[PDB]
Amino acid sequence: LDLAGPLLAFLFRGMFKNLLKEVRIYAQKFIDRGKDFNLELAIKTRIISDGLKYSLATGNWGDQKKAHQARAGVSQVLNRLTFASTLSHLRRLNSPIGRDGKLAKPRQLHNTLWGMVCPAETPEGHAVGLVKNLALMAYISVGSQPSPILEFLEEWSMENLEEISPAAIADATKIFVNGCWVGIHKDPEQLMNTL
Amino acid sequence: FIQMSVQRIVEDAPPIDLQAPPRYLLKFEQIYLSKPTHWERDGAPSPMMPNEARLRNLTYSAPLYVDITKTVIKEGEEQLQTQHQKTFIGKIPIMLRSTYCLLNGLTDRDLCELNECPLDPGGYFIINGSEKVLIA
Amino acid sequence: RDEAHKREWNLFYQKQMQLRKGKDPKIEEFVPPDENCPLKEASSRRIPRLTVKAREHCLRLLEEALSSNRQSTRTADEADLRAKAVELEHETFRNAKVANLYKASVLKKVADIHRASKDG
DNA sequence: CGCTCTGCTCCTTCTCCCATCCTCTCGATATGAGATCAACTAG
RNA sequence: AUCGAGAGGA
DNA sequence: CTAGTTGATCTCATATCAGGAGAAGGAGCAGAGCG
Repeated sequence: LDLAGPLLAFLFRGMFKNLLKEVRIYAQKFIDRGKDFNLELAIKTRIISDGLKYSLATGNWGDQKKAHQARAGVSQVLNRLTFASTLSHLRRLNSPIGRDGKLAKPRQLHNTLWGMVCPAETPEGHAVGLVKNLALMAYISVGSQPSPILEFLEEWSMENLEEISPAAIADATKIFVNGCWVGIHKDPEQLMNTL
Repeated sequence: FIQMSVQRIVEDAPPIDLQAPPRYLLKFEQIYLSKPTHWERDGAPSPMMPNEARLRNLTYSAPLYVDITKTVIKEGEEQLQTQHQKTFIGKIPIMLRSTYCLLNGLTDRDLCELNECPLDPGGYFIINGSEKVLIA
Repeated sequence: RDEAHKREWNLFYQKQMQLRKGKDPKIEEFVPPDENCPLKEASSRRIPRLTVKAREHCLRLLEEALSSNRQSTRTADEADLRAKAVELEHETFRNAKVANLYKASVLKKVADIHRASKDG
């Protein structure tokens, strides 16, 4: 689930790259003549300011020029009909599948929603099953660096992938950290207990 | 996003080297963030309260600054490294009741003094006076 | 699809057979049966690549099977043995149309007669 | 037996379509000089 | 006013 | 007749992934049929 953080990070990465590009162009058109340049005039703060403002104001997550390409419906206007409406709106989840599709599978209530997503709250119209709401005690992780975990695993009896020979993989336990196969272990039970 | 993602994005950006001979570096190193504020035409730095942003149709945003180092090398590897501190690069809309909102850690009495509802949960932005919520 | 693959497979097959077959078919002339042959229609060439001598050997096996059946059941007449064996061989030739199938049918008949003899 | 004439299936392209009606909010989206002509505007 | 978007109603 | 005034009009000049379905074309092979 991409919350406000990652979405704004995507937008800001794009905007900062554009800002650097504009600074590059402005500096080039000055250094082509030998004369120095003032980076104060090379920085278009409007780039970041207006990009973030536009994306939050219209809900089109992307550049204003590629509005047709951008996904819409992000950044909706907060509902204030009643307090429960506001609370529900602040805990809303969206599947970008596309309401036009007629396959029932993505709209079905999967078993794994237990305790994570409310099984009752969902719009009854064209978006049934695609717009969801968090269960009361559900939480979404913000992420953390795996470096301490990798250091501990190395300190433990885990063997790096380059060192071990391929013959030792068969009976050992592969260890994945954030999808990276980082080594193997011979005593998975004790390792799980320790972790 | 404010604590880590912005700085990580800025640092991950490759420095730009330009050729016309003289060469430039233009490296960004660290970022600063102020609290939401409004400047009138006189330039007095007043704090923008969320209710004022709602009523005057303002954007509740904070200015973002970054330190920039510029170096120039022409001949004989002479280093002209110069630094521009607190360079303004844009404004970041601030989510209400977050760590960097003016309402952070205010008592119910303080919130009512600001014409804010204590029961208001926050978690949204004010863009041109309009309350905006990001859908996961 | 499957029809396209069936024709392509056939194209792959015939050329391999040609590679595995002689430029010209060394036709081994059909051996004419001896006048003492007790095989009905011994001069027929209905079943390709089948020799009269093979039919004689099969009839000999049938004779042995019939002898076993007789000695187990104590059959009285002997001329019936030869006539019955010849009739069985002729029936097998009339039914089958390929050498291997003919031999398999004859062996099946031999097994049937052996089982009947075992039964008594 | 070379060469042509279909013709047969098959893969590729491409173009079309995807209920009705209704409410609301919200964001974005020059100027004059000279020439020509024609109507006067009178002599 | 136009366009688009979104949220809704039956 | 016959020159002078009055308006309109044109030119020119000045900077700086979780569609699908069907119909039309072309492709390559396969064979038939006749010189």
